[PDB]
Amino acid sequence: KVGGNYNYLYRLFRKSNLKPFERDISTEIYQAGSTPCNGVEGFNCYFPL
Amino acid sequence: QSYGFQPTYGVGYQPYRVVVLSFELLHAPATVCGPKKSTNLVKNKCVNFN
Amino acid sequence: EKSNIIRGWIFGTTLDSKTQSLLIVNNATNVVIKVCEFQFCNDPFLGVESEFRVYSSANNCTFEYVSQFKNLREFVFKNIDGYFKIYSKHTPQGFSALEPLVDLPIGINITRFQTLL
Amino acid sequence: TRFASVYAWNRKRISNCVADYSVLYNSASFSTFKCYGVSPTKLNDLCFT
Ligand SMILES: *[C@@H]1O[C@H](CO)[C@@H](O[C@@H]2O[C@H](CO)[C@@H](O)[C@H](O)[C@H]2NC(C)=O)[C@H](O)[C@H]1NC(C)=O
Ligand SMILES: *[C@@H]1O[C@H](CO)[C@@H](O)[C@H](O)[C@H]1NC(C)=O
Ligand SMILES: *[C@@H]1O[C@H](CO)[C@@H](O)[C@H](O)[C@H]1NC(C)=O
Repeated sequence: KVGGNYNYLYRLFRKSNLKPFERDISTEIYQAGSTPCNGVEGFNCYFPL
Repeated sequence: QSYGFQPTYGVGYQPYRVVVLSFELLHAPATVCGPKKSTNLVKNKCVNFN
Repeated sequence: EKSNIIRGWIFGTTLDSKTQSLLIVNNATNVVIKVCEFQFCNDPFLGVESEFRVYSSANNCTFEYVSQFKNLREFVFKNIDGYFKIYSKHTPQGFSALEPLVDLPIGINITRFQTLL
Repeated sequence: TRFASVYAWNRKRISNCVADYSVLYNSASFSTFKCYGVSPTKLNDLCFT
């Protein structure tokens, strides 16, 4: 009604299954920096936030 | 009504080709798949095979 | 029959341009197997070289397959688990075993068949 | 390059063959490439009718 603003946020990060009771606090832009992201570095670099 | 397309038109009005592929769920024998794996063969040592 | 008077078959469910059908019709070079909506009016005539009158119209094609005392040309047809299976041998007393030829994954129902002859 | 209009969109039926998705998601010629329901990579490990 006048509440959530860039604070209550989820994660769509994948390719790394976390073990039970783990803190995934990696506040980083997700990029591979190799071939499996559009074939170059810097592309497909979306922060899962 | 016909589109008006010219090379000098805006990018929003520029033509774009869109292909939508839809696969039906599993209700019949499967006929479309993909390559799985291939590996050289070894002998005289007990290994796991598929 | 030591000739080619009998050549192929017509096969499928109630042929009224509905559900589906099967040809399994072959012409030496090609064993063409189509399951299209072949409108069969009243004519299982052999196509001899003049023409081929087996079908009037073909609406919706779905499958296509291509491959290669007297003699007893013997066949066995089954449909089970959604697979159509054909077994055959060429050479009535005596014992002989039959070997698989093809495995069609069609899965359609069939309740009727006819011989071209 | 010859494609039909949106009102007269054509349908191509593909079945009874092996599908190679590796080219699809590894080509830079596509500006937009998004899959709904199934991850694009895992599509190379499933089969459909
Ligand atoms: C036997 O029937 C087929 C199908 O009507 C004829 O066409 C052959 O098969 C496909 C078409 O379905 C194509 O590869 C060619 O049109 C033909 N291929 C070959 C290898 O012939 C075929 O011509 C007919 N053969 C005879 C002897 O009548
Ligand atoms: C052929 O398939 C299309 C697919 O939508 C369908 O609309 C049409 O009725 C079918 N025709 C016949 C004769 O089954
Ligand atoms: C065969 O018939 C049953 C009902 O009699 C039907 O549910 C089924 O869909 C038919 N098979 C095919 C392949 O359509």
